[PDB]
Parts: sequence; structure tokens; C-alpha cells
Amino acid sequence: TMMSGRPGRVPLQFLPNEARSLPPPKLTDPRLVYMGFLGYCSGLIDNAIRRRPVVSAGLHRQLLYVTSFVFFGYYLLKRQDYMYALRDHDMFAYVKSHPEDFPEKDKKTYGEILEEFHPVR
Amino acid sequence: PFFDVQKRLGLDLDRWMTIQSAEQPHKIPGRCHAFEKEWIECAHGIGGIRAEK
Amino acid sequence: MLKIIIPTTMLLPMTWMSKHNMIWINATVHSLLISLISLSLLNQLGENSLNFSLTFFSDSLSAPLLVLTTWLLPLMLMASQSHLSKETTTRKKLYITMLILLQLFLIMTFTATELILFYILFEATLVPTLIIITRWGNQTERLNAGLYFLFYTLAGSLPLLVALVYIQNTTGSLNFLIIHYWSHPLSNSWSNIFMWLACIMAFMVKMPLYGLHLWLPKAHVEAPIAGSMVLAAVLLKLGGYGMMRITTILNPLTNYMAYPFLMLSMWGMIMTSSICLRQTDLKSLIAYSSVSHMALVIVAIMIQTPWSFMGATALMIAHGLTSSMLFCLANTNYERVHSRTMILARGLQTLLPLMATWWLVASLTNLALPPSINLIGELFIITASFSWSNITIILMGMNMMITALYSLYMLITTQRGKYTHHINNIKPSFTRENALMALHILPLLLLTLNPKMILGPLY
Amino acid sequence: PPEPTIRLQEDPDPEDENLYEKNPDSHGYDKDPIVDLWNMRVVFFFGFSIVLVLGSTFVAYLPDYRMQEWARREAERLVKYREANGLPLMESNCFDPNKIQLPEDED
Amino acid sequence: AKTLLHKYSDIPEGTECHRKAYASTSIGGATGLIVSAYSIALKPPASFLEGVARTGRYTFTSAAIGAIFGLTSCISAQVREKPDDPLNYFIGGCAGGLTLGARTRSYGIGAAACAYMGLTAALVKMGQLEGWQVFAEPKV
Amino acid sequence: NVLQIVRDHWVHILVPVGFVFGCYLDRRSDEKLTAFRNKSLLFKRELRPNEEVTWK
Amino acid sequence: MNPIIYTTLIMTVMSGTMLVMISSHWLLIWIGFEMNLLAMIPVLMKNFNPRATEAATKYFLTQATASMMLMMAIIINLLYSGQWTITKMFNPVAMTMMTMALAMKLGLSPFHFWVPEVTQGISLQAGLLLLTWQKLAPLSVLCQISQSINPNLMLTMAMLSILIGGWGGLNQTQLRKIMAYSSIAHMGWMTAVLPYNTTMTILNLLIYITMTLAMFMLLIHSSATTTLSLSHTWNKMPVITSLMMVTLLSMGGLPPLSGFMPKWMIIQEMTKNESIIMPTLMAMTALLNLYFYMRLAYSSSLTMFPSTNNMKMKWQFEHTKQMKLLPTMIVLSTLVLPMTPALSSLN
Amino acid sequence: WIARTFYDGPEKNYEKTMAILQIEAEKAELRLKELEVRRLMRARGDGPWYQYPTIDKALIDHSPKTTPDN
Amino acid sequence: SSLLDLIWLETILPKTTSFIQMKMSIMVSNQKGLIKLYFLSFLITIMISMTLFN
Ligand SMILES: CCCCCCCCCCCCCCCCCC(=O)OC[C@H](COP(=O)([O-])OCC(O)COP(=O)([O-])OC[C@@H](COC(=O)CCCCCCCCCCCCCCCCC)OC(=O)CCCCCCCCCCCCCCCCC)OC(=O)CCCCCCCCCCCCCCCCC
Ligand SMILES: CCCCCCCCCCCCCCCCC[C@@H](O)O[C@H](CO[C@H](O)CCCCCCCCCCCCCCC)COP(=O)(O)OCC[N+](C)(C)C
Ligand SMILES: CCCCCCCCCCCCCCCCC[C@@H](O)O[C@H](CO[C@H](O)CCCCCCCCCCCCCCC)COP(=O)(O)OCC[N+](C)(C)C
Ligand SMILES: CCCCCCCCCCCCCCCCC[C@@H](O)O[C@H](CO[C@H](O)CCCCCCCCCCCCCCC)COP(=O)(O)OCC[N+](C)(C)C
Ligand SMILES: CCCCCCCCCCCCCCCCC[C@@H](O)O[C@H](CO[C@H](O)CCCCCCCCCCCCCCC)COP(=O)(O)OCC[N+](C)(C)C
Repeated sequence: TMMSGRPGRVPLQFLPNEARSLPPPKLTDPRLVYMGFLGYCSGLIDNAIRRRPVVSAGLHRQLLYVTSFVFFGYYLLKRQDYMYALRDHDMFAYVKSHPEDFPEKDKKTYGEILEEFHPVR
Repeated sequence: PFFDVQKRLGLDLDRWMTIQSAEQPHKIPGRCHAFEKEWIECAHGIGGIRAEK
Repeated sequence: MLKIIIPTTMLLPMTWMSKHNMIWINATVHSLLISLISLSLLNQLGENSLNFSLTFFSDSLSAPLLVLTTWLLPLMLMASQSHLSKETTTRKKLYITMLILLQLFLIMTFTATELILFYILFEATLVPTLIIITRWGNQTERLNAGLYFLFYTLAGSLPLLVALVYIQNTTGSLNFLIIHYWSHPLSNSWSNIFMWLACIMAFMVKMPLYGLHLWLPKAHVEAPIAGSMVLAAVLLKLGGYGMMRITTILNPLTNYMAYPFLMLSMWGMIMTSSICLRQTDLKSLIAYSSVSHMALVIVAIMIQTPWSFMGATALMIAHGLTSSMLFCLANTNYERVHSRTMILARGLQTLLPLMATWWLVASLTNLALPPSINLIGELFIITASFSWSNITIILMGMNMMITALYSLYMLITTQRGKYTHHINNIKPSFTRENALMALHILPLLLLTLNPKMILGPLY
Repeated sequence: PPEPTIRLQEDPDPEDENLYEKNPDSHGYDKDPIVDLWNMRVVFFFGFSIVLVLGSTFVAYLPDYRMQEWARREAERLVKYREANGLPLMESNCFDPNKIQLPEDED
Repeated sequence: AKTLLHKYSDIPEGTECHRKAYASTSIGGATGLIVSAYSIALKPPASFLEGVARTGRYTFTSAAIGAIFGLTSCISAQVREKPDDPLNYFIGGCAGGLTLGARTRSYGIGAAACAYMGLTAALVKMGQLEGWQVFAEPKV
Repeated sequence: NVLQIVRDHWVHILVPVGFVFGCYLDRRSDEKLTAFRNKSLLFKRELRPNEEVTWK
Repeated sequence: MNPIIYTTLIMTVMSGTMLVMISSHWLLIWIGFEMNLLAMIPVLMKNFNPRATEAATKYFLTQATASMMLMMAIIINLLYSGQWTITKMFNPVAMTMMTMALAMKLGLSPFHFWVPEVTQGISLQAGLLLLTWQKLAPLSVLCQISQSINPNLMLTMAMLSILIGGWGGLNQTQLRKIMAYSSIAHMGWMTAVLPYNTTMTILNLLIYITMTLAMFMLLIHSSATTTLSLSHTWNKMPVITSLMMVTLLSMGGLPPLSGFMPKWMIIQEMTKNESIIMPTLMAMTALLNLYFYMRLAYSSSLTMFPSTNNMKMKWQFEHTKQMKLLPTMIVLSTLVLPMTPALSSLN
Repeated sequence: WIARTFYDGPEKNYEKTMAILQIEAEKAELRLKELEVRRLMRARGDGPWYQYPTIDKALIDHSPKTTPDN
Repeated sequence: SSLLDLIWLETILPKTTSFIQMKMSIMVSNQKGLIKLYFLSFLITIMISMTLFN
């Protein structure tokens, strides 16, 4: 799946207009919570490296780290969801337009299929 | 990798110098202008694989 | 399943914000509470499983291992309290953090509905154990041990990963449920032979198999007491759990492919039992005994019959408890004598009688005295092997005899005879040590009252 | 040889400390007697009193979700029916042969 | 290039033992010459004549190993009357390994060469039988 | 003494709160797997006069 | 040098790379490479000493040769098709010359010999820039023309690079040579997936750059260029050694760390193409990288080495300069495995 | 009492397993379908994927060129 | 104990791996820093690439 040359793709556009047709990630998305947790860990490591009280040195700095991580994570999640939606859209369209390559196989039940039996002895 | 700034902005930084059939000074034609023009018109939008075949 | 995972995660902030003199008390209390919570996964079904979500599921193979894993952490904290007393607060908190991280990885490993998620957590367990061995080990060989313990594992685990992703490219899923329901026979081909080997060798090296068992005596002798406890009790059982899970897609190729591993196990159990007879180190002896028991478990899994699987589950649980107890007893001796040589401190029954009783009970349960669950697993595996071939009884009986021999040899060398004269620093045993031994041993004798709880999903 | 025969400045290896000396009734948990006593108490209460007794009682009275009693009652009624009706107890075929379509060999 | 590959593969496995031995000797000599060129480029030992002596030694050793492998594997395939078995290539491969050990004059290197070259030869035979691709073309 | 031991014994409350949060999260994750509720061939049942869902 | 001059030279390096990545004409790509080469030399020679001058000379020679080969390939491709646009190569001989030139620019085996030499010669900041920013342009050009590359040659050079990095890092006591060989092995991992998925190449590049930035910044903070010098760091700043050890665990590809993400994905991708043997050899060879990372971790944080008396004085002082992006780099290079599917962002 | 206060009925786990199995089966079949679709697009080039650029025909100059024959 | 566990099982997997990797590392890393040899190797591999992959 190389979508770099996919037709009608604006060159440097992070989120196209059609991506607005998709449900946005919820603010309590577990991935957003993990991005906030990553920002919190960055704040703790920042306090530790500068030889400051790790948990309670700069509350404004830790808040800024968490907020920036959540902001970027929200936009990244939107782009990720949009790209997966494009992949599924293209796959379904291709299967629809090429019926001879994706045939409808015959329904067979197990009572009329012979599988070899291998005893465990 | 390739960031198509020219296409986004419509600038034409270096596209004027890529092919023989593209607006030479004083309307001087390339030696193979017709062949290149035909090959480019054949393969436009079709994509690399289909153009190759 | 998050009702167990989240409290384990909360163990970390509670540890790091604890007072300098309150870390052990709080960690022990809340670990015991987490064990009590996890004890309610034993309510299993005769139907499929306890499928909590798309990510985690519970089984009557998973639940006993999960309960044992939760129960092991408080005991490890009690055992580590003594030799880490002169340690800084930050480093004690880091040690407790390593223990909590290892528990979290094990808990998520045992549920892990996905084979890739199982692989990721199965290998994530490798890091905290390595740090514990190479950081808080006493001898200079710990580093070397860690190297062995690492590379052996990865030598088996990188092929598995390749095979794993390959399978998903052909099957389309690595979910245990879809894998089980959509299983198809594996043809007798070179490609399938190498896929079988890639699937098996990762779990085979961790049991360990007799040929690939060299890392284990090193790692156990070099590790601190908690490291030895978790290695012998839980980490060895990851291979058994993985083999039982993955052998579902390896049929009927297991019938042919199992012969070299069956021969290696049936002969190496005799070999390691005999090695135990000439051993000058307690920890090394207990490690070799563990190798013998896990050889029997490998035979059980390779035979692949209902009685084999029941016996393998019972033996894994029983060995975990017994080996942890044995390591704890040896460590109580070592913290007094600082030698770890069996012949040095002698006649300890005269000086420490209750600890001699603990030694006797641990030796009896390692010896597989009925109706202990050790013998339940032993006997089920032996019966399955007899049905597999009547000539296996020779090797099984020899293994039983040699096991009784070295167990009672270890008991008699350390507890009986005359005390060493020049050793005068042997203090009365502490309430902490006696309680540690009791908390190891009472669960075993309680489990013998309800064996079906540890007999697995084929019960 | 002007060397001191000393490779480096090192602390001497200390002698191990006895918890029974400064505190009889030491319980082997901690050098602080109060913390020691309370660590003993919490270990004993949460390990023996709570988990070991209440957990064992909980496991002993776990409801029959493995369906052993249900299976025995089903087998009892099934045997009662088959004995009375003359049917040959258990059958050799697990599935009804009429709903199996075998492949003809014709060889 | 791939000319020698076609030369070796075109011959039937159980026939034309001399032609297989010749092709294997050619491949071994080429590999030895390339290794000698690498060694000369990275490490000039002492001089022109000693260097060309080293190159000759390497080429002859590699060609002898290839000859022994090819002849032994082809003979085993012909006598066993069971073509397309990796056991024949295992036997031939470490006949070549044993000859390498004899040339180097060391029992340990001889045993290691038998192990590792028999295993490699059997693996190559398995890959030929099953169609394993070392350099896979992009399909997906 | 209240408001003093709280600053010293506050850590103890975390394990139980984590357990309650995990129970709530388990229920929340359960709520998104109801595609077959009262739809299996085995337990397809008619609703009671004052029942909305067979399980929660 | 003058800080204004240094800023101008850095911006010229970046502008050369950006000119390579935004242009569609082969001549403009060549010009971008030339501009980058021209502004790179004083940055490597910023701290004037004979070692840095030797390193700058070696780098200039290798990069100028690579540029000449690149222009040769461009001219051959123009001869066989009057095309200046970066797309298809149109000739087997022009594609081989182009792959050789880009491999020499990247440091892929067999053109790897200059990387340890230059990295050891230059300082830690110059090595940081050299091993992070200088890979963006050749890899972008390779990503553009990947459908032209002969997979045999690219895979051969990738496997050679992985093997050489693994074996060459085992013998090193200098930290800069360790970084150079790690870079060589990671380049090998990156170029083995170009024929199949350029997205995985870009993901591997991003992860490698994050880990390398964290590693170099940790090395600069605890200003050590030698293994024994790094063994003294615990007695002043043990948290730095702990972060370094976790970063080295991540660099070795151990799960659940971030460094496991690329290789895993790469292996995964290569199995979709019925390629089994090569990923297996790649992982088994990366075990060597993990081994020497573990040796460094033993020497740094897992054991405590002897110190010196004068270290006590260093206990009384704090760093005057602090790195703003070091904590973020550490967290990103350690704990982003749960965020793996975000690679669909086509990073 | 234990069943009433700590556990739920069998239908809950049964139907949760049914839903989980459906989700996983559809994911597996989608993975196979996507692999086949990717292979077809890479081989044939007629799909939206693997579209490699060709020269834009808007660059061509269509004017008299000082020589009648172009 | 001694013959198999302490010697031969040790010789086979771990010791052989250590020896092989040590020799390979010593071979690969030992370059005297002479760019003459480096560029001679470069020429050899260039001609091999031209004569081998097309
Ligand atoms: C599975 C995922 C789930 C778990 C996530 C795990 C990761 C999360 C955290 C990630 C990193 C963030 C924090 C790390 C910064 C380090 C700071 C530090 O040094 O600690 C001192 C600091 C206190 O000491 P201090 O007096 O301020 O200053 C002492 C100096 O910092 C320095 O002290 P010193 O100089 O006196 O002592 C020197 C010491 C100092 O060196 C260190 O402390 C090492 C720091 C850890 C390295 C971080 C690497 C980056 C992340 C890697 C994560 C790896 C996970 C993957 C699995 C592999 C396992 C290794 O170094 C050594 O002794 C060298 C020997 C060490 C042995 C070998 C090294 C192994 C380290 C591996 C640790 C991995 C887990 C760390 C967990 C956090 C530890 C604080 O500890 C803390 O308090 C921070 C802990 C977090 C605070 C939590 C606050 C929240 C509580 C209330 C909210 C409740 C939550 C729920 C809400 C709802 C309730 C109602
Ligand atoms: C004579 C008595 C015999 C029986 C003994 C019973 C012993 C009970 C204690 C053992 C409990 C085993 C572990 C159970 C953990 C899981 C239980 C969990 O599932 O229940 C949750 C509730 O958890 C309980 O509150 C946990 C109780 C923990 C305490 C156990 C008793 C020991 C506590 C000791 C505390 C000591 C503190 C210090 C005192 C000084 C709510 O479940 P929920 O997901 O809604 O279920 C949905 C189905 N419903 C709606 C029908 C319920
Ligand atoms: C070291 C510590 C313990 C580590 C673990 C050891 C366990 C690994 C052992 C591997 C299991 C056996 C491998 C293959 C078993 C298949 C049976 C086959 O080998 O035997 C004959 C095969 O004949 C020959 O054996 C061919 C193979 C010969 C080459 C193998 C080298 C022999 C010794 C090497 C052992 C080294 C092992 C360790 C390597 C590092 C059968 O005849 P045939 O009907 O034709 O083949 C049927 C199978 N088909 C249909 C797929 C083709
Ligand atoms: C010092 C000497 C002793 C003095 C005291 C004298 C009295 C001694 C008497 C006690 C021992 C004699 C044995 C008699 C057994 C009676 C109890 C037994 O009958 O109950 C068993 C019950 O025991 C439990 O099932 C087994 C104990 C549970 C084990 C859990 C371990 C505790 C958790 C801690 C974590 C450990 C981790 C281990 C990893 C798995 C079996 O019950 P069961 O016939 O079925 O049905 C129960 C009733 N029903 C029908 C309503 C259901
Ligand atoms: C390694 C860990 C992540 C570190 C990444 C750096 C974090 C800071 C970056 C801050 C945001 C950068 C985004 C720039 C704003 C707009 C960008 C937009 O204009 O460009 C789009 C491009 O968007 C970016 O490519 C996506 C960037 C997202 C990178 C994150 C994915 C990392 C993998 C998941 C690991 C977990 C990391 C999460 C924690 C940070 C369109 O590009 P296009 O011209 O059409 O195609 C050229 C590229 N091709 C050829 C490869 C297709």
C-alpha cells in the first residue's frame, strides 16, 4: 500500500477536507491518555536530570508537557484514523471493481467435507 | 522524502528544465520533440507501471 | 481482568511515595490484597474460557499460574527485607519497582489473547530479571550469568517471532480462539519442519531442555533470593504455558518431531538427578532438581494426552511452590554462614529445630510423597508415558529413586550429624523466616484437598 | 618497591549486624522495634487470617460452574430413558449418519 | 555471474559426476580468487611474490573443497538411487569440510567444517526443493 | 489525628481505588461487546414484562 | 567561530537538505548535495585540532567522490532517456552507479569505512549532526527511486552493513566508534526494506534518529568519550547512567522498548513478500549489537567502578548549559511501543 | 451467595465470546483480502495504490517551432 | 557433571559462538586506517558489483 501517488492528494496537507467526514477521537481516548502519560514522564525526567524534587518541582512545566503531548497526540490520532479509513475505502472499491479476482466460494458444511483424521497415540 | 512544495504553491522552481518539449527560448525545438511529446501524452496520469507496460 | 492489572500498576506510585521506613509494610499488605483479589479467577467453566475482552482471557491453565504469580510477590518482599536492610531508600524502591514490573508483565503474559502480545510480554519479562540478577547479585559471576540468561533466551525467541508473523500472513490471525477453531493439519514438509522448530525452540530453551539448560544453574546461583524465587517458581513455567498454547497448530507433525526432545528429556532427567548427587552447592543442587522436574513436564507436553496435560499443570504449580521454599531455606542458611557450601554448616537440627522441620517438609514434598500435588502430577505424567510406551517406566522409576536419594542426602548433610564447632554465629530463626516457610508450605497441603483447581482445562 | 601494596582507598568490609542484640523480641523484620512489630502483625493478619483462611473458604464454596452435578443429572435421566426404552445405552456414532454425506469412491 | 549457476544446475543431479565436479571446482576457484583479492586490497602481506603465493594457496584450497563436495554429493546421489535428498548433500558437504580440515591440518577445524558445511549444503538442497528465496522479489 | 495522618497514610488508599477503577473499566469494556446479547441460539429468550436487557 | 557564522552554516546545511527533498530536477538535487557538503566541513572542523582536520578531509573526499558518481549516473540516465525528472532510472548501468553513490553518501557497506574514522575524529556535537541530519537527503532520494533499485544489490549491501556493524562494534572501547558502527547497522536495517515498503524505512529512520539524539545528548551531558570515562559517571550523576542504560536497552531492540518497533515491523513487512531467511539472519546478527550494548550497560550503571579523589570537587558544581529536548528524546526513544499503529501517518 | 454477589450468568460470557469471535473472524478475513488486493495493485498498477508519477503533459509547448517538422 | 555439563555442552553452543564472534570482530575491526587499502577495496567491490548483478 503505497498511497503517496494516490490521485487527488494535496501535497503537504496534514488532514484533508474529507477527513472531516470521520468521527473525531474522543477526548478520553486511551491513546490520548497514554500521550498525556508520556508527557508526564517527560516532566518527571526533566525534573530528575536538573536535580530538582522530581514530583513537585515545576507544576507549570509538567502541565505544559502534558498539554503539548495531548495536543499533538489528538492531531496524530486523527491523521492515523484517516489513513486507515482511506486504506479500507480503496480496498473495498478495488474488490468491487474486480469481481473476477475475488470470487464467491461455494458454501460447504463440515458434514460433506472429508478431513484426514490423525490419531494421537 | 519528496515534499512537493512547488505543486502546493504553484511555483515552478525547476519544472521548466525537465523535458525537451517544454517552452524553449525562441521556440527552438528539440531534436526529438515529437517523439517525447507523444510519449508524454501517452503516459499522462496512467502511472508508472501501466505506462511502462 | 483490569481489576487485577490496575492495582498492580498502583503498587508503583504507592511504593515511591511511601515513607523511608514504610515501603515493606505497605508493599506486603497490598500485594497480599491483590493476591486475594486474583483468587476469584479460580471460578472457571467447563465451557470455553473466561473471555473478558478482545485483549485478555482467562483459562483454568492460566488461573492457577496467575494466582501463584500474585502470591509470590509478598513472599519475595519478605525474603528480600533482610539482605537489603543496609541499602539506600531509592535503591530499595527501585528493587521493589523491578519486582512489581515483573509481576505486571507476568500477569499480562498469562492472559494475552494474542500470540504477538504474548511474545512481547514474554520477552518484556526478560528485562527486570536481568537487572535484578546483574545489579543486586553478590558474586562477580552475576554479569556473566545475566549474559547467558539473556542470549540463550533470544537465541530461541527471534526465530519464534519470525514464525509468528509468518503464520499471521497465512492464517490471517494470531488470536488463540480463532487459531484453535480454524486449525488445519500441518503437512510433513521441510518448510513445516522448520516452522515447527521455530515455534518450539523458544519455549524449549526456557524450561529448560536438557541440552540447553546451562544458563539455569548460573542464573540461580548468581541471583539474589527474590530472583531465584521468581526464576524457579514462575519464569520456568512460561515455556510450559507457551508450549501447551502453541502445540495446537503443530499437529500431526508433533508425532515425528517430538522424538529427539522426548529422548533428551527422558535421559537428561536421569542425568540431572545424578548430577544432584555430587553437588557441593545448595543453590546449584536445587537448580539441577528443577531441571529434572521440568524435563518431566516437557515429556508430558510432548506426549500431548489429557492425562499428560493435567499432570503437567499440577507439576508446574507444585514445583514452583516447592523450589521457592527450598531456595528460601538455603538462603536462610546463607545469611548466617555466608558460604553457600553444603558441607560447611552441619547438624543444624540441633541448633534450629523448627527450621529443621521446615527442611523435612520441603524435602518430603520435593520427593513427591503422596498425596501431595507433586506426586499427583508425577503419577499422571507417568501413567500417560506408560500408555505412550511401556518401556518409559524404567526411566521414570530410576528418576524417582534418584530424586528420593538426593532430597534425603541434602536433608541429612545439612540437618543431621554433628554441628561444626567453629561456627558460633548461628542465631535463633526469626519470626519472618518461619512465617515465610509456613506461607510457602500451607498452600501446597491445602491444594492437595482440592486438586481440580490445578489440573488445568482438560480436567 | 615504594608501593603501599594497596590498590586503592577502600572501606573495610563491615561485620554483619545482629538484630537480637539491640532488641530482643526482634521478629527479624526491621531494626526499629515498633515498625518491626507492626510489620509482623500485618504479615500475619493479611497472610494467615485473610488470604489463607478466607481465600480457602471462598475456593471451597465456589459454585459449580464446571457443571459436574448438572452433567451427572443429565446422564442419570438419559440412562433412565434408554434403559426403559431398550435403546443400546451410548451409541458408537457421535453424529447422526443421515446428516453426513460421504464421498463415493466407485473404484 | 549467473553463468556458472546455470552450468551447475543444468546438469542432472545423479549423472555426469565429472561435469558436476568441474562446475563446483570452477565456483570454488572463483570464490577463492575473490577472497584473495579482498585480502590483498585490505592487507598487503609482504610483497608481490608472497601475495601471489597466498592467492594461489587460497584458490587451490577453495577449488579442492568445491571439487570434493561436488564429487562426493554426486556419487552419493547416484549410488543411493534416491535423488533429491538433502542427506546426500550433507555427506558431500562435509567430505569437503573434512578435506578443508586436512588441508589446515587440525582435527577441530575438520570436525567443525563437517558440521557447518554439511548443514549448509543440506539447507541449500532443502531450499532448492521447496523454493525458498533468499532475495525475494517485491510482490505486495 | 485527622489532617495529619492523612498526609502520612494517604498512600494506602491507592491500591483499593485502583481496584474500583479496574472494576469500572472492566464493566465499561464489557458494554461494547453486546452484539449478540439475547441472540445466541442457546439462550434466545423472550423478555420479561419489565426487562430491557438479559445481561449487563 | 563567530556564532552568526555558525548559524549561517547550519542553516545552509539544512537548506541543502531541503533543496534535495523539495526538487524534482536531478540537477537541483545534485546542487543540494553540493551545498550540504560545502557547509558541512567547517561544522566538523569547528573545534580546531589535527584529528578534526583529518576527519573533515576524509569526509570531503568520500562525499565528493559520491557526488561525482551521482552526476555520472544522472548523465548516463539522461543519455538513455532525455529525462531530468527524478522518477525512473531508465538504464541498468545508471541505476547501479546511482545506488553506489547513495550508499557511499549513507555509509552503507562496502562504503562504510569512513564512518568510524570521521566520527572518532570529530567532536560529539559534530558526530550528532553527522549521524542524524546527514542521512535525510540520500534516504529521501532512495525512497523516490526505490522501484528502480535492483533488490539483489540493495539487499546485499544491507546485509553486509548489518554484519559489519555487528562485528565492528564488538571490538570498540571508544564511544564514538560504537555510535558509528551502530549507525552502520541501522542503515543496513533501513535499506533492506526500501524495495518493499518505504514507510518502514522512514519509521526506522525516525526511531533511530530519536535514539541517537538521546544517546549523544547523554554522552555530552556526562562529557565522556571513552568507556572508562563513562564508568565514572555514576559517582556524580547516577540518574544519567540509569537513563543511558534504559536507552541502550531500547537501542538493542529489546521489547517492550521503542527500538523493537522498527525491526519487528520490518521483519513483519518482509514476511509478506515470502522473504524468511534474510530477516532471520538480520535478527541473529543484531544480537551482536545487543551484546556490546550490554557490555556498555554493565560498565555504566549495573556495576560501580572505582573513582578518583578529585571527583569530590565536581560534586559541588552544576551544569551551566542544559538540554531542553533531552527528556522528550529519552521518553520517545523508550516508551512509544503502544503507539505503533500511528505509523499509518506515513511519517 | 457467592454466585449472586461476585459472578454473573453463563449467557453473558457465552454471548461476549460470540461477539469477540465475530470481530476476530472478520479481522482475519479482512487481512487476507487486503494482502491479495495489495498484490493485485502492485502487479497490475490499475488501482489507487502504487501509482508512480509520470511527466505532466501540461508542460508541453504547442506552438510553431521555427521549423515546420517540430 | 564435568565431561558433559561443564565441558562439552559448554563447548558446543556458547563457547563456539563466543570464539567465532571474537575472531570475526578482530578481523573486521583491524584496519590500520590507511585509506589506500580502503579505496582499493572500494574499486574491487565496484567492479564486482558491475560484473555480478547485471
Ligand atoms: C508497563 C508500563 C506501566 C509502568 C510504567 C513505568 C514507567 C513510568 C515512569 C517512567 C519514568 C518517569 C520517572 C523517572 C524519573 C526518575 C526520578 C528518580 O530518580 O526517582 C526519585 C524520585 C524520588 O526521589 P527524589 O528525592 O525526588 O530525588 C532522587 C533523585 O531523583 C535520584 O535519586 P538517587 O541519586 O539518590 O539514586 C540514584 C538512582 C536514581 O536512578 C533512578 O531513579 C532510575 C530512574 C528510572 C529510569 C527511567 C528510564 C525512562 C523510562 C523507562 C521505563 C522502562 C519500562 C519498560 C520495562 C523495563 C524495566 C527497566 O540510580 C541508581 O541508584 C543506579 C542503580 C539503579 C539500578 C539499575 C537501573 C534500573 C532502572 C530501571 C527503572 C524502570 C522503572 C522506573 C520507575 C520510576 C522510578 C522513579 O522518585 C519519584 O518519586 C518518582 C516516581 C513517580 C512519582 C509518581 C507520583 C504519582 C502519585 C500520585 C498519583 C496517583 C496515580 C493515580 C491517580 C489516581 C489516584 C486517586
Ligand atoms: C463463611 C463465608 C464463606 C465465604 C467466604 C468469602 C470470602 C470473601 C473474600 C474473598 C474474596 C475473593 C476475591 C474476590 C475478588 C473479586 C470479587 C469482585 O468480582 O467483586 C467485586 C467486589 O469486590 C469486593 O468488594 C472485594 C472484597 C475485598 C475484601 C474481601 C474480604 C477481606 C477484606 C479484608 C480487609 C481487611 C482490612 C483491614 C481490617 C482491619 C464486584 O464485582 P462486579 O464486577 O461488580 O461483579 C459483577 C456481577 N455482580 C453484579 C453480580 C456482582
Ligand atoms: C543441542 C542441545 C539441544 C537442542 C535441541 C535439539 C533438537 C533438534 C533436533 C531436530 C529434529 C529432527 C530434524 C528433522 C527430522 C525429520 C526426519 C529426517 O531428519 O529423517 C530422515 C531424513 O533424511 C535425512 O535425515 C535428511 C536430512 C539430513 C541432513 C540433516 C543433518 C544430520 C545431522 C545434523 C544434526 C545437527 C542439529 C543441530 C544444528 C545446529 C527421514 O527420511 P525422509 O523420508 O527422506 O524425510 C522425511 C521428511 N520429509 C518428508 C520432510 C522430507
Ligand atoms: C497441629 C495439628 C492440627 C491441630 C488442629 C486439628 C484439626 C485438623 C483438621 C484439618 C486437616 C484434616 C483434613 C480434613 C479436611 C476438611 C475440609 C475439606 O473437607 O474441605 C475441602 C475444601 O478445601 C478447599 O477446597 C481447598 C483449599 C483451597 C486452596 C487455596 C489456597 C489459598 C490461597 C493462597 C494463595 C496460594 C497460591 C497457590 C497457587 C495455586 C474439600 O471440600 P469439598 O469436598 O470439595 O466440598 C466443600 C463443601 N461443598 C460441597 C459445599 C462445596
Ligand atoms: C519516533 C517518534 C515520533 C517522533 C516524531 C517527531 C515529533 C514532533 C513533530 C511535530 C509535528 C510534525 C507534523 C508537521 C505538520 C504538518 C505536516 C504535513 O504538512 O505533512 C504531511 C506528512 O505528515 C507527516 O509525514 C506525519 C508525521 C507524524 C510522525 C509520527 C509517526 C511515528 C510512528 C508511531 C510511533 C509513536 C510516536 C508518537 C509519539 C510522538 C504530508 O506529507 P506529504 O507531502 O503528503 O508526503 C511526504 C511524506 N511521504 C513521502 C513519506 C509520504
